[PDB]
Amino acid sequence: PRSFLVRKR
Amino acid sequence: KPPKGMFLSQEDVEAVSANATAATTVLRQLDMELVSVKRQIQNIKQTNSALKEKLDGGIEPYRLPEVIQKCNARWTTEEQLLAVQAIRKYGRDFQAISDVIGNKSVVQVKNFFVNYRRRFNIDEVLQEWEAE
Amino acid sequence: SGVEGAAFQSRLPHDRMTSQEAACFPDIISGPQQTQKVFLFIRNRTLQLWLDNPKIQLTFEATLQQLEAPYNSDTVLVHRVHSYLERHGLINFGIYKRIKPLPTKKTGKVIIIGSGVSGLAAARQLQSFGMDVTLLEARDRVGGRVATFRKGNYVADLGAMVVTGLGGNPMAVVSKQVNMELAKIKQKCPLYEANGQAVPKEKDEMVEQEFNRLLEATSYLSHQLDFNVLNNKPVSLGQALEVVIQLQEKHVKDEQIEHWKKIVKTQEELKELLNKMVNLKEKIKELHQQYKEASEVKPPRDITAEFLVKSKHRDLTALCKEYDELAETQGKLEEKLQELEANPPSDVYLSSRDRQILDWHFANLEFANATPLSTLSLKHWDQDDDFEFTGSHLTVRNGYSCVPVALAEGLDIKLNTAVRQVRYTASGCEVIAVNTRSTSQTFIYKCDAVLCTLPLGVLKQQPPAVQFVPPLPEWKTSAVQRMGFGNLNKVVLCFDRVFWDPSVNLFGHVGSTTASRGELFLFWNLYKAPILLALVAGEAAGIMENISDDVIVGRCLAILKGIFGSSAVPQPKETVVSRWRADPWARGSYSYVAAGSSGNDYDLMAQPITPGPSIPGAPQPIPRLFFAGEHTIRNYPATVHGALLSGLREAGRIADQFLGA
Ligand SMILES: Cc1cc2nc3c(=O)[nH]c(=O)nc-3n(C[C@H](O)[C@H](O)[C@H](O)COP(=O)(O)OP(=O)(O)OC[C@H]3O[C@@H](n4cnc5c(N)ncnc54)[C@H](O)[C@@H]3O)c2cc1C
Repeated sequence: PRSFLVRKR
Repeated sequence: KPPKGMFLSQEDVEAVSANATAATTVLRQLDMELVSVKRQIQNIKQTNSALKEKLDGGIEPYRLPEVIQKCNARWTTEEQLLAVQAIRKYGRDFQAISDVIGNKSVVQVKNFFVNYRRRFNIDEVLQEWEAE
Repeated sequence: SGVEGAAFQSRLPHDRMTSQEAACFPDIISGPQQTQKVFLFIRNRTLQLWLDNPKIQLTFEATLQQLEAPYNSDTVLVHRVHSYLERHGLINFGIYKRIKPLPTKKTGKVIIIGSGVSGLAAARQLQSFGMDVTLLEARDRVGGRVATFRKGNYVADLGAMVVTGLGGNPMAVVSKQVNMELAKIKQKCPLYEANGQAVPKEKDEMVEQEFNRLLEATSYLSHQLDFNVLNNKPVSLGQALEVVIQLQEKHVKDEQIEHWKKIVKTQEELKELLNKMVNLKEKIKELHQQYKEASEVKPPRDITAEFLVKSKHRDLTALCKEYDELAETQGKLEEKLQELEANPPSDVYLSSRDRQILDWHFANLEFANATPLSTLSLKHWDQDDDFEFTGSHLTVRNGYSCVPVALAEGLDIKLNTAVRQVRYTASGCEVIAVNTRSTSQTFIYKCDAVLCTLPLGVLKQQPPAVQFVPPLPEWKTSAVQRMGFGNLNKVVLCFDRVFWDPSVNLFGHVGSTTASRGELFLFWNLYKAPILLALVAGEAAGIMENISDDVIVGRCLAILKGIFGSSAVPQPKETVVSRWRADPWARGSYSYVAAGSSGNDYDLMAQPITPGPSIPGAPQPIPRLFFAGEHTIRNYPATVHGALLSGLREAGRIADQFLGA
C-alpha cells in the first residue's frame, strides 16, 4: 500500500 | 482543480486515448509542425537580411537641411503666386501649402482662400486639382 | 485528552458510536443523546485503562472500580461495554498476564489454517474465550510472511520490516507486551545514478516534486475527468501516468509552437515594413534628384521654376519624415524580436537522466504496492489512505519474528502440516493435511469451524494447493481472481565492517532502463551489525527469482562498489535472497488493489461460508468456514497490523456464533 513509500511527502 | 504546472483537458486525454498509437501520432505532428515553423523563420530572416542590405546608408545622403525662416504677416506677390500653384498641386492640404511658401502659418493660409477666392479664381483652381 | 486519545489509539471516533457498536447497542444509539455520551465515555475510559497497562488483563470488576459516577451508576451497561470490547479484541488482546486462570472445560473446536500473525492473533482470542484451538502450519516455523534471518549476531527480516507509525497502531500495544527494539527510520535517503554519482540536491528535489505532481494528476484524471475505463478495460495507474506524461510532453511542444509562431508573425511584420522602407528610399532618391535638377537652374527664375524647387523640397522633407517614423517602428520590432529569442520556452519536458530518476520514484511506488504500476487500479490503489497511522515509521532491531514467536506461546501448533483439503457441512468440518517431510502420512482434524488464513497467493494457485468441499461459491472465487497478489524480494548482505554512512538508513540506486527500475533500487541500514538489505521491486522481482544468489549478490556488490569505491566494499560473510513468488506457502509478498478490483473485494474475502443443509428442508445452518489475513482487511491491507486485526475480528465473529453474544 501507499504507507510503505520511502520519504512520503 | 488540476495541479499547478500540469495540463490535463478532456479533449487532450480523449485525443491520446482514442487510438493505440494516437499519443505518438499527436507528438510527431507537433514535431513536424515545429520543424516547418523553424524553417519558415530561416526563410523570412534571410529575406529580411537582404532588405536591410538595400537600406544600408539610410537616407542621410538625400536629407535636406532644416529651414529656420520666421513666419511673416505681409503677403508678397511672389508668396501669392507660390500659394496659387500650391493650391493647384496640393488640394485643401493647408499644411503642405504653408511648408512650400515657408513664411505663412496655417491660420494665415486659411484666410488667403476667402480673401482671394474672387481675385485668383480659387474655386476654378480646386476644380482643376480634383480633375487630375 | 486521555479518554479521547484512547479512542484514537483504538481507531474509533471518540465522540460517535460506530456501525459495530450500533449493532451490539441498538437500544442506546436509537435513543437519547445523554445515554450515548455515557456509553461513549464508558467505552473510551475502559480502552484508556487497558492501553495504560496492556501487560495485565483488564477485568470487568477492575473497570467498574476505576469508573466515577454517574458512569459507574449502571453496572449492566458497563458490563455490556466491557464484554463487547473484550469479544472484539479492543481490550485484553495479544500477550497479557491473565488474572483469573482459563477454565479447564472448553466449548467448541476450531482448526486455524496457518500460524501467521492473522492465525496466531485469532488462536489466542479463541483459546482465551474458552474454545479448543489447533493451528495447522505447513512451515517448520510460525510467523509466515513475518520471517527473520538469524546467523550469530546477524539479524535481518526477509518479510515484514517496518511498523508504519504507532498512532492508532495495535502493534503499539504489542510492542509494550513483547520486547521489540523499535528504532525510528531517518526519512533522509540520497540517490546514486548508474555510474555511482549522487543526484545533485537541486535536481533530486525537482524530480521528486514532479513525481508527486504526476500522482496528484492521475488522481485528478480519475476523480474529476472520470478516466477510469478505456476500451472496455479498467484503467491502470501506469496507463494514467503514461497519459499524464504524454500530455506534459504535448504541452511542452504546443508551448514551443506558440512561441515560434509569434516570432514568424513579428518577422512578417518586419518584412512588410522593410519592403515599405525600401520602396520609400527609392522614391526619396528619385525625388532628391528631381529637386537637385530644379535647384541647378540658377536665378533669376520665373515663379513656376521657384515653385518647383519649393514643392520638391516640401515633398522630400515629408517622405524623409515617413521613413524616420518607419525606421523607429523597425527599431522596436527588432527589440521585441531579440527579446523573444532571449526567453524561449523549455526544450524538453524531462531529460533522459530526469526520466531515469523519475523511474526510481516509480520503483519506490512499485515497492510499496509490491506490483508493477500497470496492475494497480487507478481509482482504488490508495483506497486505504484515510486510515494510515500517525507518527514516525520504525524498524524491529530484534527481528519481527519476536512477535509471532511470542503470540505462539501456549498454543497447540502442528508445524510441518500442509492442509490439502477443507470439508465443511451442516454438522461440521474435516481438514485433511499431510506431513511436509513425508506426503504419505495423512492427518484428519474434525472441528465445528475452520478459520482460513491461507495467503491470497495460495487461494489463487491454479491448479489448487487446497481443495474446498464443497467448492467455494462464485462470489468468493471471483474476488480471489480479481484481487492482486504482489511480489517484493530482499537481498541480505552481512559484512565484517560498516563501509556506508551510519546516520543514513536508506539510499537509492537508479537503474539504466525503465525495464530494470526495481532491480536493487533501494538499500536499508536498520540493524546493529553491518548488514545492508537490497529490495527487488516491480517487474524485476518476478524475473530476478530465476537468477542465482551469486549473480544477485554480484549485481549488488557492483552497485555498492560504484558508490563507495572497490577498496571499501569487501565480500559479504553471509548473503540471503528471498523468493516469495516461488515460496508455495505465500505465492507472493502481499495484496494490492488490482485494476478491476476495489476495497469491496477485501470485504468479500472476509465474509464466511455457510454450508447447504445435509437433508433437504432442514433449517438454514450456521457458518462453518471463516477467512482472516491481510487480504481480508479493507482498511489495513498488506500489513502485519492488518493481519493482527483480521484475526481478532474472526475470533469475535466465531465466538459470537459458537459461544453466543
Ligand atoms: C517482503 C515483504 C515485506 C513486508 N513488509 C511489511 C512491512 O514492512 N510492514 C507490514 O506491516 N507488513 C509488511 N508485509 C506484510 C506482512 O508480512 C503480511 O501482511 C502479514 O505477515 C500476513 O500475515 P497473514 O497471517 O495474513 O499471512 P501469513 O503470514 O502468510 O500466514 C499464513 C500462513 O499460512 C501458511 N500456509 C500456507 N499454505 C498452507 C497450507 N497449505 N497448509 C497450512 N498452512 C499453510 C503459511 O506458511 C503461513 O504461515 C511485508 C510482506 C512481505 C512479503
